[PDB]
Amino acid sequence: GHMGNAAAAKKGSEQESVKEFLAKAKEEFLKKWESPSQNTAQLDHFDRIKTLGTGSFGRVMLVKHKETGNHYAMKILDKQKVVKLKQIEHTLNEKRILQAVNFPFLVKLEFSFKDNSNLYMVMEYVPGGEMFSHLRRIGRFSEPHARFYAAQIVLTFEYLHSLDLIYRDLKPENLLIDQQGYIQVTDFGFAKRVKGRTWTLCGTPEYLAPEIILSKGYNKAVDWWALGVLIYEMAAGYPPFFADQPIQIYEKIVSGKVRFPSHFSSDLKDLLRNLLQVDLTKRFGNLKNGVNDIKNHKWFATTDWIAIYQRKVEAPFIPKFKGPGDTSNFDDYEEEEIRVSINEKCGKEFTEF
Amino acid sequence: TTYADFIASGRTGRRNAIH
Ligand SMILES: CCCN(CC[NH3+])S(=O)(=O)c1cccc2cnccc12
Repeated sequence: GHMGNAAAAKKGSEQESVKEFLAKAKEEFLKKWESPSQNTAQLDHFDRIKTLGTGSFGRVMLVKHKETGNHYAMKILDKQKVVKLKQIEHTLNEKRILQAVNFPFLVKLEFSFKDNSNLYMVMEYVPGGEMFSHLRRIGRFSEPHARFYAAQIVLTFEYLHSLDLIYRDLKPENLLIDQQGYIQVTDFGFAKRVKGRTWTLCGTPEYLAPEIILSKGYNKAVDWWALGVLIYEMAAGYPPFFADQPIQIYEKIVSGKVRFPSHFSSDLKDLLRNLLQVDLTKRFGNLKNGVNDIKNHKWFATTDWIAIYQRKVEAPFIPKFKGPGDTSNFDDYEEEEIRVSINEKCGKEFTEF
Repeated sequence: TTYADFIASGRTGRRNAIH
């Protein structure tokens, strides 16, 4: 066989230990999911420093905690805008997930609170910026570099899927790099708890699995498709399916055809053909052997999964970091003051926040 | 080249979700 006795026993034992870790992690998540924390700080505890990113809901600001001096990333959501944008459920869901999960590559919600106008989620500040920026700058990552990041996503999805969470929002724009060079996942508005199927059209065109495009009921395998797209983009510098307009992207996605740069290793192409598999009965991560088909693939043969989880692997790239509060890895944005109305807006909608 | 096609697509910047 492919493994002698020692290697097979070691792998079996490792896979059983994963099961044991995940069963405990589910116990812990379900406790926090049923009894969420709330109202653990307030706005005048923080000085606002700089906008790190903006979206249709509001924005994320670098803030400094006045007493501790600690920097954080504060997501500010305009309640009236959230309601107009039809995002009440997503917003409440994101906060509920963030307060309940616990994994080294998932951003930690340190405080949350609300006032008459806005919702606030105060997260650890991840100073390295988006993977997207580094990928476009460097061009493409080497296969060892791409693999170091990919392994973290595999483990994070293994974790999330054990909690019946489908992630659905994977792309380099949504992965931050921390001071040690490891990945942080921050966005959970599109994540959903579901043990079976779900049907919402959501995601980013380049990263959509065919069964989403085709308006099918779908499951957590769409995350493994998205991992395939991410690994391809990290290693190529561009995604596997692109075009001028989304409709053309979708035609390519559903076609069952993918082409690879000549510099891709055969091991990499083999993994990507099994992740970017239009046929759900054949897609890695969706088979009887589950995530083990991915973790045990030749392209990951040099990956020490436990060492990645323990953050004991030396990162291939450490972002520049001039000190706490350094924002140089983030873009510059127009700074709009934040107002709280004298009149509470949208109170009932957000009582759970 | 494929890279040139990627540049030509106009989708080299940050990509929005369907939302
Ligand atoms: C409206 C974009 C917000 N961003 C997410 C990009 N998908 S973000 O500003 O990058 C950001 C979000 C959440 C936590 C963060 C922690 N540390 C630094 C930035 C952080």
